[PDB]
Amino acid sequence: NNPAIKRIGNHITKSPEDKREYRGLELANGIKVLLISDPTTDKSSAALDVHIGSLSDPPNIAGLSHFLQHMLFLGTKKYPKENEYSQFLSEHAGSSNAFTSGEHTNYYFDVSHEHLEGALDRFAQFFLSPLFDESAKDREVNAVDSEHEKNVMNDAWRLFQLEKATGNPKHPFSKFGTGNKYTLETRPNQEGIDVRQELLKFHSAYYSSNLMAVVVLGRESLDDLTNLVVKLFSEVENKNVPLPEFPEHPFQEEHLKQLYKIVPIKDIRNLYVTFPIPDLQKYYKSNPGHYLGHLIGHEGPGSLLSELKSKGWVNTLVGGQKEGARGFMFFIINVDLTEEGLLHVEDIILHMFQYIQKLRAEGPQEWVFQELKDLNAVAFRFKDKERPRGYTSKIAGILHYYPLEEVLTAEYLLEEFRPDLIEMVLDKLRPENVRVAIVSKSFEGKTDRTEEWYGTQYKQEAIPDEVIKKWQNADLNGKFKLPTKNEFIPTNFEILPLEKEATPYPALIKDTAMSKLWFKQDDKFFLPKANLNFEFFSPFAYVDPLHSNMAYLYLELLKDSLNEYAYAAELAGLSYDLQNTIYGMYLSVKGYNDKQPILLKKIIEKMATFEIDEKRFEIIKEAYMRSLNNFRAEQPHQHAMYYLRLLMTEVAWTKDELKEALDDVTLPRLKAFIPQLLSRLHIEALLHGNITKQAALGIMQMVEDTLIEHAHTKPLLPSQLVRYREVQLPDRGWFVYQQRNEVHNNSGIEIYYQTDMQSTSENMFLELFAQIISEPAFNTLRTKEQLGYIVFSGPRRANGIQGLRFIIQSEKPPHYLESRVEAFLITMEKSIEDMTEEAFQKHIQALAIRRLDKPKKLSAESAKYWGEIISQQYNFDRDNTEVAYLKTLTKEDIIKFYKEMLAVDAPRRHKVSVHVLAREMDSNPINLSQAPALPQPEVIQNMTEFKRGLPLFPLVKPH
Amino acid sequence: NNPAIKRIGNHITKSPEDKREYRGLELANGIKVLLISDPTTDKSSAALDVHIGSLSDPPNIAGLSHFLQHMLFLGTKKYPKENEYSQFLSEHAGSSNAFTSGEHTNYYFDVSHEHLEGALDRFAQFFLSPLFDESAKDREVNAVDSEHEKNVMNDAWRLFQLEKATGNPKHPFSKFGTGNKYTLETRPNQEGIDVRQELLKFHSAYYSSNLMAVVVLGRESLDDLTNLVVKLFSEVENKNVPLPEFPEHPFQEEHLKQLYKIVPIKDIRNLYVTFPIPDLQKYYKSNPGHYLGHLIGHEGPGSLLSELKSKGWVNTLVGGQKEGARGFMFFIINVDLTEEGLLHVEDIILHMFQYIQKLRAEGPQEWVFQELKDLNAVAFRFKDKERPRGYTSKIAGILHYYPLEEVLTAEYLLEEFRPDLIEMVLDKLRPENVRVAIVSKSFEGKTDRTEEWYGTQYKQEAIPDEVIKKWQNADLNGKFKLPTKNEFIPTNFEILPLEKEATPYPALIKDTAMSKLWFKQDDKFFLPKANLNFEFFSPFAYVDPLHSNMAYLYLELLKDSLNEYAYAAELAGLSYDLQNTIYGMYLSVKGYNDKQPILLKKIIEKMATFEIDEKRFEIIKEAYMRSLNNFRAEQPHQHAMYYLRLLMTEVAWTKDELKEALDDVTLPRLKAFIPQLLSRLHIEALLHGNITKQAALGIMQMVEDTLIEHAHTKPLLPSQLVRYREVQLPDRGWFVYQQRNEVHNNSGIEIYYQTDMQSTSENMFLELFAQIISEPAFNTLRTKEQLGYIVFSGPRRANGIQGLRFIIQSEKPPHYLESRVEAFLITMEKSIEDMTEEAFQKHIQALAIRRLDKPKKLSAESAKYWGEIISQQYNFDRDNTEVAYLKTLTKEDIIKFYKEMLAVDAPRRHKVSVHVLAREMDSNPINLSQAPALPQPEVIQNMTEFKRGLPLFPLVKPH
Ligand SMILES: Cc1cccc(-c2ccc([C@@H]3[C@@H](CO)N4CCCCN(S(=O)(=O)c5nccn5C)C[C@@H]34)cc2)c1C
Ligand SMILES: Cc1cccc(-c2ccc([C@@H]3[C@@H](CO)N4CCCCN(S(=O)(=O)c5nccn5C)C[C@@H]34)cc2)c1C
Repeated sequence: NNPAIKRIGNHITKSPEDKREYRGLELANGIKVLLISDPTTDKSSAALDVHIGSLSDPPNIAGLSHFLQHMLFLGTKKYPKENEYSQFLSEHAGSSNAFTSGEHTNYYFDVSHEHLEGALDRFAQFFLSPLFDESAKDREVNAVDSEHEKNVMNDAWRLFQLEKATGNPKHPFSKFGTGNKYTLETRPNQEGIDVRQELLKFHSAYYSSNLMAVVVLGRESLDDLTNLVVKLFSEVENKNVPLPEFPEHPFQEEHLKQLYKIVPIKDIRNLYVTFPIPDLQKYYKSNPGHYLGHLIGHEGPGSLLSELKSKGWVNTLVGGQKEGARGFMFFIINVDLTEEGLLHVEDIILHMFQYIQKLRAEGPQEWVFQELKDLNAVAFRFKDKERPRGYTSKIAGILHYYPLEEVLTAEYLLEEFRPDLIEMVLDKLRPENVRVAIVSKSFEGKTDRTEEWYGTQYKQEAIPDEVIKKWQNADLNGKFKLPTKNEFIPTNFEILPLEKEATPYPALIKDTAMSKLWFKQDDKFFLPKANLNFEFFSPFAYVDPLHSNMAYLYLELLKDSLNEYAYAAELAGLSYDLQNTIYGMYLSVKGYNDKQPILLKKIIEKMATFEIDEKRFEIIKEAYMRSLNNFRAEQPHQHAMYYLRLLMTEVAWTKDELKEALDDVTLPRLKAFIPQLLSRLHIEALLHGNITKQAALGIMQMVEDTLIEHAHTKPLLPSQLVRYREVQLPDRGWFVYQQRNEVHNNSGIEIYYQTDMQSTSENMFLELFAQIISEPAFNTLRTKEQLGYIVFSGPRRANGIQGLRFIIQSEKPPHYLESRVEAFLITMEKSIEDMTEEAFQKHIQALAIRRLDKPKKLSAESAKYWGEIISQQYNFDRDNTEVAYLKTLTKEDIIKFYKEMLAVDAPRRHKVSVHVLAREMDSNPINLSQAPALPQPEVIQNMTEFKRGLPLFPLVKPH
Repeated sequence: NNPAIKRIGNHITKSPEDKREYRGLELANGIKVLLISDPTTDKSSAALDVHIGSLSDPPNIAGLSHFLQHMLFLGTKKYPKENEYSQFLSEHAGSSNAFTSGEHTNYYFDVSHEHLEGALDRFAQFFLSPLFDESAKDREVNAVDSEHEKNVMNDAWRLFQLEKATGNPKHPFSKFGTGNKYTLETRPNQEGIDVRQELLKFHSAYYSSNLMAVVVLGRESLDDLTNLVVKLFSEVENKNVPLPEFPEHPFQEEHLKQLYKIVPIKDIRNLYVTFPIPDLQKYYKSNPGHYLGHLIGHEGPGSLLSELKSKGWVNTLVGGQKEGARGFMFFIINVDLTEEGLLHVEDIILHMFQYIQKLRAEGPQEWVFQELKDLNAVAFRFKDKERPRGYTSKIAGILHYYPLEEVLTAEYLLEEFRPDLIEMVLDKLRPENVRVAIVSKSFEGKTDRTEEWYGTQYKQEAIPDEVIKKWQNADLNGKFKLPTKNEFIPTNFEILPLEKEATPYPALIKDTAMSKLWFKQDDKFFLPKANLNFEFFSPFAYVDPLHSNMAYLYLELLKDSLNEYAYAAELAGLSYDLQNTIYGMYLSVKGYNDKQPILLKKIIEKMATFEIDEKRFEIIKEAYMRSLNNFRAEQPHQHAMYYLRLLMTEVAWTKDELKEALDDVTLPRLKAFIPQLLSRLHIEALLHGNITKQAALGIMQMVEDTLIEHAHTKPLLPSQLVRYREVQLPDRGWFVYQQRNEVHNNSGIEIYYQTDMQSTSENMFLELFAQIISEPAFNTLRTKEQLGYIVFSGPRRANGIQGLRFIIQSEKPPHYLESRVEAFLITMEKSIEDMTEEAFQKHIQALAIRRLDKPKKLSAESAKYWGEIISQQYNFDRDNTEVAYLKTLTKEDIIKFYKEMLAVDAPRRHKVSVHVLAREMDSNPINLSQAPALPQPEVIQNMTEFKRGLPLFPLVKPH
């Protein structure tokens, strides 16, 4: 009855708690489409996936597909303005991005629900008539080269591409994917290639409709959505491109029984064991790869990790199948290495095969599969409502692998118990099929090979046959028992009835000298889940560097102890987060409310009654010091962000200060620290979810009663609950802090324009101005000036203060970017004066939409409340209140704000800049916009003297 | 603060290339004010708009609002001299006028920038205490009666007023607006009404301050202007008149599905299709009327016109929204009709609804709106600087509809794309809502109705139900495709830097036997625009009537061929004008310089490689013959000018001479004409704008190279470049040429006093004398003696000669008008001898101001240079040279000039008169001034014998 629709899918099985409406289609051109109607969503979204990726790149232009991704945004035949896509979405509360794997290219966006069509039309044109403007091609390649440069000194990227290079060099697996300036301009222009043809030749050849999948999520009806999708996409051309598949495995015989010794950039000690396996993707109903990954990577009692941990060799273990293109997969076992573990790699790998041998002798266990089936079934029934942008993007990728009807469930539910497949995969996990990778700084200078793309230093050795035989004849270790029935599986999913005296916002149901309990029973989602957030205040968690380290070590030791017990809970959708802060400790417990109080008690009991294993202490204390040193290898812009945090906070310890005081942390002092830390506390907590007021009060008092009994905890005085303040910069001032990054050869910079204390007025002034420049700053500093890959502009909130911040990571010196971002600021002044009165109210409505986006899941709503709480501001109706004021603003109110607080010659300009110089960058001192003349900056020489000479801002009045 | 200012507008968004400064005000009495400060302007200006017009006229005094317009100029209480307003502006390089629509009355003036205050004071008095002197009222009604009489025999006015009468007769839309002697004197004096009371009753009632808008433009600062404006206008009285609005549409049910067959005065064939629609004025941000008007009235490939054109039915199509008062609008589609098109009106209108149905099935196209929004955005950024008199009047009108800040942009920029509104208007365009009007002489005698005001003959028919159903069931025509992306949108707006060897005046950078290229790089405006003027000389373009006709047909056919191609360019701010002259062809290309060489090449290529469509040839050749016959229905004063042009030019072909020889133009002869016309040419060209010297040489060489390749063009001999001379009249001579106008019952006359060849001395003598008599000639012959509505006096320049000319259109016989202008000339003889030495030097400053007015936009500056070029005079510094001499003139030097060249008994009087008698005027032979005695005139019997018996003036020496 319609010629543009090949077929229509039947009922799409969804979670019975899912209110949304779904319809499956296959267009005439073979485009698999899923339509999602959610009349509640404040933002609509859509995404398209092409079953092509890096592996189909031409041999001579590595990275073309990932480059073509960048180039689809920069102009279409119908919408040729270079940034009409970015500009349209920014003005309509939208965002967008895209990624490129080996077999997929995935484009997605979201936007205000009233402009889905306007966005979709502009978005759809990507696959019909893209410009590939020569002017934009020569510019955007720098964004790709900067993107790669960031990754060049990253240990995870260097290993990623190392595995590719280490296998069969003829296999597309070895292809370089990211692409850089060499492979995309220098060498092609060196081989005479016109890249714009190779972009059009590729786009026209592979971007066929038969290899595309589309997901559209909007308020519109399912029928309205169907006509919209058919209207815009039925004109995509079908080329009947055969789906590429790679049956030959990238790792052949000569690539097996090999050992690699790799020099890392950070200070880490890791061991990777890999086995090639066939494409298990088609067995999704039985999922044998995850059955084995569950048992191998198990962290519970009697597990493989437990013994490697007990022997003081490893600390973490990760196992399971690793994805590869159609026709080949891998099986990885990842362990970090202690100092001793590095010397016993032979035994570690043996212990691995001893556990595998155990799994072979016991055979497939139906009860395990039944457990995994039941757990997934629950997780899917009570699946949290996904964000539209992430939801549409994920489904668009999996429409290629599963029938229309199962698309929602295919990745969750299990059906077939296939013990034959388990034994089949378990037989490929053998020493004659193994590949071993060791990463340790100890191989410095002992390497003889280099990886051409990232520079990785490594050495390749064949695994001695003598060692293989030891692994093959793997005796059974009596320390490896199969896991037992998970006792944390939830059984009570009953949604408690909504109390009469219930509230819409969290209520303060307890305000004692020791506790302060915020409570709200969930009235929006009705899932058997709850979030339990606790802030423990103790002035002894950050009083000096020595105590900060012990605060960290105290918890890292505590969590290490509970891992065996708690791992079962984690599997049962019941997790806990525990870590130190600058004000004390933070404990979060989210998941199914059934077994929740049982886990929380075991945590608080273990807190107050903790006994330290000396062997574990010395191992974590070491790993912690490497984690501090390894900060020198972070991105230059993260250095800038780190340093600025140090400069503007009243009290704050540098990594160097902590690292020095860490040697003085003897176990005696740590054993004495804990009881000192727990002796006086104040507890501010948020209990939010499927639980009643009375149960919530019981939770809080249980944490109190446990601490009082076993730690003899007393309350704090209200005068002790002092929050740290932010430094008050002087009017017309400009400070510059200069440091270097010894690792990365990129430069970084953060620029902080300090406004004033947070307030309903000063908040919206900033948030609106940052909305108007959000997009143009990206188009000017990256798309045009191509300063780098990382260009961020937005508000900075901290310690009750705020301001505008720019963050750039580039190849240029920072003092250049200073002028360029300063020159851009004057570009905005005009752009505002010329901005129409209507285009202005557009931005206001854009900010108001993003500010009033309703939280989709319980976890997200809790954050809003938890943010108002830790901030001591307690403004739970901030969104309605602040949006109301925002709409009353005029274009003139913004101009006076810029002229008064921000402009280069403003009277109240508060500017502080952080310059992070590239590794080899010498000590710093046309068709572009004019940069203003800048005053002489005051150069911070010492951070402590800097703060002593400046006032401190007050603290925000609460409520 | 200030109490006389209700509020002050913030930054008024302006074009970012606009140097002027703007401030918005709302006075206490509700007068919306815009202040324009332009310290560059040579002329200051101001204008006031009243939101009242013809529609608010009393039912018994049709035209009162348009009558009150004429009456405010004739005296004020503070300035009671009847012409103190007209006189003041004339003595200070000023001008003024005003018009009256259905909802507005708009007064405006300009004046020397040093006298804005003096003029504004006199101007403001219009709305405070006007005289309405009874003596002037009885006189000015003739000025209104003559204005209507002019329009009585005009086809556009007769249709205008016909539609009004054809709708609801109770609706103010049906009101007579222009007013004549009947509605303002004869009928009122018969019903006892005192018109002078109704003028004050109306003025006092409707001329309220709350319905006024004021714009003042001057060199003064925005504050000084603000003080001036408030001083003079804050004393206007606020009556709180409610703004009239007309929600009832003039066309109700009984007025729809009607057809009208109308007899025109000219021989024309037109078809008007109208649909009543609601007042779309409020949806101005999205403007759905222009989206549909854009697509319907589109002339590109696949458009409605192309198929109606291809079927040989129409030649032009016009579409869009037609303005009506608040609460109702119209939608018109205007197509001319070929001979065959006249017989296929049913099918033509069907083809109309077939196209509309196409627009409904494809629905609104957002990419189209984005093209219009981006195109308008460009045009506004690079907006040419407007003349003060026109700018203030246009802005004064739109201050009533938009906020103070948006006034400048409201009518240019678009923002919201509202497909819901587009579907709303597209639904009002349906056959059951249509009104059809056919205009053709073929309905002569077959009409049964007459329009009471203009006498229009028409017949009213109901559209048969059978025809309506056919139109409704409009199949989709495969010949109607949506327009495609406009490829002429400019992308390179780069302002080229000013070359070192640049000049202030056009330089002659090429002087060959074939070309002579004048060049100037724009050094004043710096917009991405350029003007390309070309004069092609061929002696075969005017050798005889047959060749003159083929010159016209050649270009009119060529433009017809290019229209489909060039229409896109027109939209992209890139237009071209092409037409024949008495020396050859003239091709002009103005607009954005980016895509300019692409269009110029396609024109010159099409010139030399032109192939004639036989069907189009016969259609234009017919339409061209009607255009010649239809000249008999032009204004009598236009006949007088036409005849005088024939008498005084060496060679000149009459309409009758061409029209008879037009039958002999067979297509073969035209095909042979073109290559002969192109075989030998001389090209004199002016390239001026945003372009370099070498780019200019590149432009010319392409025009040359293209002509040589495809037309084998050879140069002309210098002796072939013969210009036409003007007849040398004998001293003390007087000739009279008498003809009739068969259409209009008014008489016309031009009087030419020939002085001598143009020269810096003889030029300024005339230009000054015409300045002194400029105003008094209007005040004496119209304001006092009320000879008619059209009374013009000024210099006449032609073929290197000059002289003084009077032009009057009256009801009186011409030979009477002859004496009156002679009687006025003696009035001036006295007025000069008695004129003060101060009043004399005032006129000198008046002429000097107007001569030295700097051009505001590029198009205007090119004209000044282009005039010097075609005139073979090449005096680019004429204004400074002539004004310098002008100041050295004395009152005595003028008197001797009059006694010698102009006076009735001067020794060198050279007088020639043209008498055009009204249709029914018999063959022509108090308190007023004494008319002098005139000699016996020599009566021109044949124009050729006239020229044969007289010498010919030389030609002006250049440089
Ligand atoms: C020379 C050689 C021999 C044998 C194996 C390897 C090898 C293979 C893959 C990796 C990937 C690389 C990014 O692709 N890394 C990031 C750090 C650890 C996280 N994970 S993961 O834990 O392995 C992993 N992801 C999915 C499942 N699981 C278990 C990815 C690992 C690293 C090293 C090499 C390089
Ligand atoms: C009895 C009857 C029924 C239906 C319609 C009409 C009717 C109404 C108005 C007109 C006017 C007439 C003089 O006012 N013309 C000028 C030539 C064609 C141009 N246009 S225009 O398209 O609106 C138009 N020019 C410029 C922009 N735009 C939108 C007006 C048309 C002509 C005919 C009548 C008289």
